[PDB]
Amino acid sequence: SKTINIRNANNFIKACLIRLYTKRGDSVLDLGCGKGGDLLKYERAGIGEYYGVDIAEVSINDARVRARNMKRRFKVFFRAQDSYGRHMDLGKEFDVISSQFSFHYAFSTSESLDIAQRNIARHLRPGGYFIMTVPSRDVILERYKQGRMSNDFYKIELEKMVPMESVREYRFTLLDSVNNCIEYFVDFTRMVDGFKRLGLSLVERKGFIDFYEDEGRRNPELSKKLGCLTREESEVVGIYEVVVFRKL
Ligand SMILES: Nc1ncnc2c1ncn2[C@@H]1O[C@H](C[C@@H](N)CC[C@H](N)C(=O)O)[C@@H](O)[C@H]1O
Repeated sequence: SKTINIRNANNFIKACLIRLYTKRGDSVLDLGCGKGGDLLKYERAGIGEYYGVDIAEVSINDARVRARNMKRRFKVFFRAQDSYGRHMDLGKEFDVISSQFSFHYAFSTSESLDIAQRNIARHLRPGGYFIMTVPSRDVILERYKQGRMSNDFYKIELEKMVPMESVREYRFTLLDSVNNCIEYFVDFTRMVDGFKRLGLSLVERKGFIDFYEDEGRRNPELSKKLGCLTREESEVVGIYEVVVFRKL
C-alpha cells in the first residue's frame, strides 16, 4: 500500500489516545467500531471489557471474527445498530466511550447530533471520558481557501452552490478507502454546548500532526514499534484532530 504510513500514524495516534485515557479493568464502548482494529490496542491497554457498536453489520461481522481469533483478556460484546441518530440503551455505563473516525456522522441533523449526544451521556460513568478523532472543519476550510484540497492520497469536495461557513457537508475520497464518501462537518460549538448541557465538558482538543509529534518525542519506543511523514501524507493526517470530553 501507499497509504501505509498514514494508517501507521492514525493507529499510533489512536493507541496513544487510548493509552492516555484508559486503565486496567476499564470498560469501553467503541462507537462506529468498524472492523474493530482497536481491539489490540485495548488488549494492550489491559481493559476488562469491550462493547462494539456499528451501523454497518458487515463491519461488526469482521470485528466478531477479529475478537474471536485474537489473544484477549477482556470480555466482548457487539451490536449492529445506529448509535448516533437513533435512541440507544445498553443497560450499563462505561469508564470510557470511544468514537474513532465516526462521530462526524452524528452531525447529519440537529436532531441526530442530539440523539447521539444523549446516547453518549447515558452510557458514560460519572468521571468517565469520551474520546474521539474527527476531521477538523477549520482545517478543511482553510485548505479550501488555500486552493489545495487533494493530492495522490485523497480528495475533498465541498457540497456548495452560498457561504462556505454555511456548508455542512462534503465528499471525501481516500486512496484505498472511502470513495466520494459524504461527510458532515463537525459543528464544534454546537457539539461542545450540547455535551455541556449533558454534563460533559471539553478537556482536550489537539491536531493530529502536533499531537503526533508530541507523543512521538515522548516515547520513541512505540514509535519504532513508525517513522517520519512526507508532506503529502501529512496533509491527510493533518485533516483530523483529537477531541476529548469528560463527564463531571
Ligand atoms: N450512525 C452510525 N451509527 C454507528 N456507526 C456508524 C454510523 N454512521 C457511520 N458509522 C460507522 O462509522 C464507522 C467509521 C469508520 N471510519 C470507522 C473505522 C474505525 N472506527 C477506525 O478507527 O478505523 C463505519 O464503520 C460505519 O459503519
